Amino acid sequence: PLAKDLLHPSPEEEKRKHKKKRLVQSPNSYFMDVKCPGCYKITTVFSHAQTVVLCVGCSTVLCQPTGGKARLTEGCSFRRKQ
Amino acid sequence: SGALDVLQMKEEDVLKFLAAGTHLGGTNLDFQMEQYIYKRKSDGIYIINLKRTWEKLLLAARAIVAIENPADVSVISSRNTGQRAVLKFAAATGATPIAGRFTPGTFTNQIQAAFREPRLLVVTDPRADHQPLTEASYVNLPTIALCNTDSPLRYVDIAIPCNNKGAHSVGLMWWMLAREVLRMRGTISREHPWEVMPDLYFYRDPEEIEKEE
Amino acid sequence: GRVRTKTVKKAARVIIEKYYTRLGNDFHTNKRVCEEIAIIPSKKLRNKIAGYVTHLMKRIQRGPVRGISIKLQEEERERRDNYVPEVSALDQEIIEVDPDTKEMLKLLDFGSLSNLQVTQPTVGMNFKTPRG
Amino acid sequence: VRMNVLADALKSINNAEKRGKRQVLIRPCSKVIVRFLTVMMKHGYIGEFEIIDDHRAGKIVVNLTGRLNKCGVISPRFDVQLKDLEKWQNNLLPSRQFGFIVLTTSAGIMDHEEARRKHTGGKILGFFF
Amino acid sequence: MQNDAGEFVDLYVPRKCSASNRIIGAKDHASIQMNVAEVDKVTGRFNGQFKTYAICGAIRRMGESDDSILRLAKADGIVSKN
Amino acid sequence: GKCRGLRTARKLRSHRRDQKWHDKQYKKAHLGTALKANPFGGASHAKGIVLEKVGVEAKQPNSAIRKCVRV
Amino acid sequence: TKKRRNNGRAKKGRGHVQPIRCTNCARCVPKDKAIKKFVIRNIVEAAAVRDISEASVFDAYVLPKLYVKLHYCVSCVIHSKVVRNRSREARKDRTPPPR
Amino acid sequence: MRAKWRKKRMRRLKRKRRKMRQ
Amino acid sequence: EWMPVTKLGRLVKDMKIKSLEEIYLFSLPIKESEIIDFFLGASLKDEVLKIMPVQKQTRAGQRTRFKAFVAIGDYNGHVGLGVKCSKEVATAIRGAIILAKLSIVPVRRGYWGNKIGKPHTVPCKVTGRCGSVLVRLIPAPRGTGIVSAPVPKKLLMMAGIDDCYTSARGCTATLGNFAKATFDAISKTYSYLTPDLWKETVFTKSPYQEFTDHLVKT
RNA sequence: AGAUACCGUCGUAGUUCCGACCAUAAACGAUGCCGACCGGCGAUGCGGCGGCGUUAUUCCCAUGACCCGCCGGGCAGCUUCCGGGAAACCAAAGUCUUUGGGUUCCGGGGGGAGUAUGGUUGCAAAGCUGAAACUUAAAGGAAUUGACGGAAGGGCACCACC
RNA sequence: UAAAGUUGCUGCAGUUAAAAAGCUCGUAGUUGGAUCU
Ligand SMILES: [Mg+2]
Ligand SMILES: [Mg+2]
Ligand SMILES: [Mg+2]
Ligand SMILES: [Mg+2]
Ligand SMILES: [Mg+2]
Ligand SMILES: [Mg+2]
Ligand SMILES: [Mg+2]
Ligand SMILES: [Mg+2]
Ligand SMILES: [Mg+2]
Ligand SMILES: [Mg+2]
Ligand SMILES: [Mg+2]
Ligand SMILES: [Mg+2]
Ligand SMILES: [Mg+2]
Ligand SMILES: [Mg+2]
Ligand SMILES: [Mg+2]
Ligand SMILES: [Mg+2]
Ligand SMILES: [Mg+2]
Ligand SMILES: [Mg+2]
Ligand SMILES: [Mg+2]
Ligand SMILES: [Mg+2]
Ligand SMILES: [Mg+2]
Ligand SMILES: [Mg+2]
Ligand SMILES: [Mg+2]
Ligand SMILES: [Mg+2]
Ligand SMILES: [Mg+2]
Ligand SMILES: [Zn+2]
Repeated sequence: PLAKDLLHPSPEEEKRKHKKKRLVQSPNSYFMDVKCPGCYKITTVFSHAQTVVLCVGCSTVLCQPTGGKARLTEGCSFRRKQ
Repeated sequence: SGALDVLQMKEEDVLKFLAAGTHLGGTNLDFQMEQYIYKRKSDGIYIINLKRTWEKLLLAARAIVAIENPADVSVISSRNTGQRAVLKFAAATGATPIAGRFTPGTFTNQIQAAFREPRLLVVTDPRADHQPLTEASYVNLPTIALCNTDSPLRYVDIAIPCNNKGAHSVGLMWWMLAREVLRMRGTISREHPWEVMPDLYFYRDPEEIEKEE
Repeated sequence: GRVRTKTVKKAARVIIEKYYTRLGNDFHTNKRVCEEIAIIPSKKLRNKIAGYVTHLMKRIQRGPVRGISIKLQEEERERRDNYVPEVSALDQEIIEVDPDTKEMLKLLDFGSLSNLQVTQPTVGMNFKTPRG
Repeated sequence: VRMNVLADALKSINNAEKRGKRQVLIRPCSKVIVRFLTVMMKHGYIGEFEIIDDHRAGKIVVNLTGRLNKCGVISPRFDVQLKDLEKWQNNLLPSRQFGFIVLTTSAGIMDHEEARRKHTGGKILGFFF
Repeated sequence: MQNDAGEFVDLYVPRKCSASNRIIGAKDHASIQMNVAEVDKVTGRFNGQFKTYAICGAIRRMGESDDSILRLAKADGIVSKN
Repeated sequence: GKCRGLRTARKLRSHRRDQKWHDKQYKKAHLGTALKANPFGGASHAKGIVLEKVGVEAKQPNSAIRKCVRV
Repeated sequence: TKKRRNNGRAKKGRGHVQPIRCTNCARCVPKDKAIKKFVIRNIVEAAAVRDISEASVFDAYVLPKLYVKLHYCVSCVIHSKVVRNRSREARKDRTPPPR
Repeated sequence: MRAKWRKKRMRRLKRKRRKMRQ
Repeated sequence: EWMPVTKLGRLVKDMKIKSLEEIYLFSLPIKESEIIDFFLGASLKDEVLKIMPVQKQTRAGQRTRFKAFVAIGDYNGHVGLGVKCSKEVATAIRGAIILAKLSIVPVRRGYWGNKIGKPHTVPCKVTGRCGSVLVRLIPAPRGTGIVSAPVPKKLLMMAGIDDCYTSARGCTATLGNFAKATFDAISKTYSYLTPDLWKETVFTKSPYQEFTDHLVKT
C-alpha cells in the first residue's frame, strides 16, 4: 500500500480487475472466426452470443446461447480475431 | 546490496538457503508480506524470493553496523528454536542477548533489574516476540524482525522474509546475519569462508542431544 | 505439609549462587557451610535452608534451574552447547527442489546449479482441513 | 445519486492524505476539478497530476506531498462579494499566515488573494490549507 | 519561524517523517530515527558515514514502516533494483 | 440531515418556527395562556388586601413554619 | 445496553421464523432462538445390556438406538443446566463444548 | 404500574366518559 | 544529590545535552524530573488546579483517596500537566508536581497579523479533546489577552501565550477533562504542518549517537 | 392466612376457509434513502470467467459432483491503535470546531399526557391530529466498586458431614 | 439580550440518554454526471 503506482498498472492485475473498474474500461468479450466441420467458409461470431447462430452457407447450428460465453457446437473450430 | 557485485549473493549461499529450507514459507500470506514471495506452490505453500531476502538481510546488517556501541544492540528470542542462535550471534558480534522469557517493563520500568536502553532491536519471530515489539514502541526503538509469510508487520521497521519455523532456517539466518555484520565491520574477509559453520547455531532438540551422547 | 516458604527458598538460592564451589550433596556439610557464610538467627531455619540447598544441588547436578544463575557454570554450559558435527547438515550432495522454486532460481540467475534435483509436483490440490 | 463531482474529488484526496498515501485516483474528472487542482498546485500543496482520457470522462492520478492538512468544498456555492470575503476567510481558514479560499469569478478560478488583487468577487468553491 | 525583522523566532524546528512528511511530535515515542551504514564500492566495508531516515509512530503502527524504509533505501541506492 | 440547497430558505424558516414552538420558554412567552393565568397579569408587582395569616409547612427535609398571608 | 450482537438468536436476513414448542414446558419459541440438542442413546442402558444380551435369541443382534431432537426454551435450558451463563468475554466463544 | 395496564385503565376511563356523554 | 539511572539523565548531568529542545527534537521520553529541574528549575512555577476526593466502596465503608491536578511551566514556551491520586493530600500534590514536570511539552507561538516583535499567540486554530470536552484556541491580535475560562487561562498563561481566543464545548465542569483538553490543544501547536515548516529536514545526530563513548565509559 | 392466579378437569368466543371492516406491535438492526472515499482474513448463497487432478463413467466431447483461484451483487462472521463515541460498542454509529455531497421524517429537563377539547376515519373496539392550567430538581444513559440473590461453578471445617 | 452550539444559516441532536414514519409508490418542493477556446 501507500506508494502504489496507479498510473502504471500491471497487465496481470489489470486483467484481474473488473472490466468497468480498470484505468480504461476494456470489454472481456471478443469476436471469433468459426469454421464448420464440413463447410469450407468461415463465419464471424460474437463470443457472448445471445442468438442461435445458424450457418449462413448450410443448416448447421454454430453456437448455443448460455449464461455467459456461447457454447460452440462440437467439432466447430474457432480462431480469435485480431 | 546496492548493486555491488562484492555484496551479491553467491552460489554457496543459495545452496545453504535451499538446504535449510528458508524459501519455504507457510500456507497463509499477510498482505504486507506480498512483495517478498514469488508464487504459491500447489501444496498451498508460498515460496519466498531469496534475492529479496538477501537484500533485506544486507539492509539489516547495514543498520546493525551503524551503531558504534556493539553492546547497544538487543537480540531477542523467546522460542527455544532461536535461543542458541541468538546467544551465538551475541557472542560473535557483541550484542546483548535476551534468550527465553522477556519480562515486560524491561524497556519502560527503570526500577527493574533487567532494565536496559538498547538502540536496535532484533527479534526472531514478530508473532512470538510481540511483547518486546510493542515495548519498543515506547522508547523510540527501531526493530529488525525475521518474518514469515503470515508475520504481522506492525512496529517492524526492517523485515527479513524467511521461514522462521524450522530450526535450520532460523539458525542459518542468524549465522549469516552475524557473518554479514562482521564482514561489514572489518573483521573476516569476504573471500575466505567463515570458520564458524551454521550448525553451531542450530537448535539442539534435546531428544537429539540424548542420541548424540 | 512440607512446603517451604519464600524465606527458605530465596535464602537457599542466594547461598547457592554465591557459594556453589563450597557446597555439595551432603546435608551435614551444607548446614555447616550455611552457618559459616550466613547469619541465620534460628537453628530450624538453618536446617530448612540447608535441606533446600541440598535438594537444589541435586537438581543442578542433572541440568539447570530457573532460579539459580552461576557465572562459572554458564561457561561450561555454553562449552557443551558448542557441539559441532563433522559434516554440516546443510552440505548435501543432492537437494530436491520443486519446479516452482526451480523457476524462481532460474529467474534469480542461479539456474546453473547442479545439486538441484527437480522432483515431481503434487497431483491433488487437497491441502486444506475439511470444515465442520 | 452522485452530485457535485468536486466534493467527491476533494473527499478522495483528503482521505488519501489522512491515510499517508502518495497517489490518489479521482473519477470522474472535470474542468472545474482541474482548475481547482491547479490552484492547489501553484501553492505547493498537491504536486503533479496526470489526466487519463477515458472516452466517457477522464480520471486524474494525483501525486501527494504531505503538506495538505485539509481540503474541502463549500456547498452550496454561495455568491461572495469583496466585503464578505474577510468573514468567509475568518470562518474557514486556520490562520492569516496560510490557507486559501478558492472561488470562481468572471476572471476564472483562483484563490481569495488573487481575487482581492483583481478586485473581483464571485462564487465560493472550496478551501485548502 | 521568520518575523518581518528576519530572525528565527522558534524554540526548535522538529523533524518530519521521511515517509509521510508528517511532523514528528515532541512526545511521540513510537517514532524512530534509523541510521543505515552504506558501503564502499570496492572492499565491501563500512566507511564511516551513513544515511538516516525518520519514521513517525502512525506509519509504524499501520505496519507501513517496513515498505517505507525499503523504498527510501531503494531511492538512495542502498538497495539494488529488483 | 438538513436541506442545504440555495433555494431552501422557505423550508428552513418554516421548520425553524414550527420547532421553535416546541421550546418551553418560547411557547410560554408567545402562546398567551401563561399571561392569562398569571395572577399579576404580567406586572412586576401588585396590590392586595390581606385575607388571613397562614402557616405553611416547610418541605420534608427541613422542619419549619413559614408565615404567609392570603391576599 | 445490548447484551449480544445477534440478540440471542440466529435471525439474519429474514423477518419471521416459525414458532416451535419447548419439549419441557410447551412454550412458543422461535426456531432459531431455541436451544436444540440431538440425543442418540442406547434404548437399553449399559446396566441392563448384559441381561438383554444373555437373554437374546440372536447372535450379535446389536441393540437399537433412540434418536430424539429436544428443543428447549432459554428458561428451561438454564434451569435444566443444559446451558450455563458465562463471563462477558467467554460469551463470544461459539465452539461447542468438548464433551 | 405497568405501562400496558396503565393504558388499559385509561381506555376503560375513556369508555366510561364516552358512554356517559351520550 | 542526583544520581541518574537513565542514559538521558547521565548525558544531561554530565554537561553533554545543552538544551531541553535537543531532547524534544528526537522525541525522547523523559523519566527523571531532575532533568526538568536542571534545565528550567529557576523559572518553573506550579499551581494546584484541583483536589478531588474519590471513593471506593468496600464491605465496611468507603475508602477515600485524593486526586491532585497540578499545572507547571515557565511563562515562556513550556508547560506541563500532572494528575496524581494518593491516600494523603500532600503526597498527591508532590506526585502531581513530579508528573507535571515529566510531562513538559514545548509550545509553538506565532503572530496574528504582522510579524513584528516576538511571537505572542498560537500559530493557528488548534483543538484538543478529552472525554466530551473540546477546547479550541484561536489566534488573537496583540494586546487582546486571553479570552478563556479560568482553568484553560491558567495553563495558557503558564505556557507563555499572551493573546488567545478560546471556545469550549462539552461538560467543562469536569476540571480534569477541561485541563487535559486545553493541554492537548497546547501540545498540538508544534505538530501542525504549516508552510514555514515545509523545508526538508536536515537530520542531526541523536544524543545516544553523539555521546556513545561517554556513555560507554560512564 | 387469603388466590377472583400460577398447577389440574371441562369448556364459550376464538383458533380454520370465503367475503367486507380494523391499520395497530419491542411492526427492532430499538440504527431513513441515494452517492463517493477509507484496513485486512477466512468462509457462505447466486451468476459468470479460468486451472492440474479425481468421480457419473467404463471410449468420445460433454454437462453434472468435488478440488484450486478470479470477478460482481448479497446474508453475515472474525480481526484491527481507520477514525469515531460518555462509554457499551461501531468498518460504520468513520471520513465533525481541520465544523457544508443530495434529500425526507423527527427531538428539545421530568410529570400532567398521547390526557382534555375540537376535527376527521370507523358498525364497534378504536385510529390519526393533539393542548393548557398545575407540579417538580432532578428523571435518565453507559461504565466502576461493594452489598445482596430463591443464578451457575469451585474450595474448606469433627464449633460440618461420613 | 448575552451566556444558549439549550432552536443550531453559520452550528445541535435521533442504537442504548427525548428522538427514523410499519413498508413501498408517488404530485408539488429541493437537488441533479462529462462535454462546446
Ligand atoms: Mg440487564
Ligand atoms: Mg434479502
Ligand atoms: Mg417481525
Ligand atoms: Mg457550549
Ligand atoms: Mg453539569
Ligand atoms: Mg377466590
Ligand atoms: Mg387453566
Ligand atoms: Mg406506532
Ligand atoms: Mg419505531
Ligand atoms: Mg458458483
Ligand atoms: Mg471452469
Ligand atoms: Mg462473495
Ligand atoms: Mg455538523
Ligand atoms: Mg422517510
Ligand atoms: Mg419535555
Ligand atoms: Mg372528537
Ligand atoms: Mg399523525
Ligand atoms: Mg447500567
Ligand atoms: Mg436568550
Ligand atoms: Mg454563542
Ligand atoms: Mg442538545
Ligand atoms: Mg430512547
Ligand atoms: Mg425503520
Ligand atoms: Mg416530486
Ligand atoms: Mg453540471
Ligand atoms: Zn421451556
